[PDB]
Amino acid sequence: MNEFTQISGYVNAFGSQRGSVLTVKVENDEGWTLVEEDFDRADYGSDPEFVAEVSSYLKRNGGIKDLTKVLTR
Repeated sequence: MNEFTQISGYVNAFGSQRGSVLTVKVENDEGWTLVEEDFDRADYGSDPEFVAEVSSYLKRNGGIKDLTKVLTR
């Protein structure tokens, strides 16, 4: 059911979907998932909210946009 899929436009972030709720993780160049979050759409009031908040969260948590930066805040 759950299947991590690499997110287009991030260093190595994967969004594994699991029945409405999405697992949005961020991996470094080291292949290590630096942080990982799960977001169920029942938390939000809209899908756009969700997709915005979701990819923006992993972004703010470790997801570097297409550029791949080994930084780690």
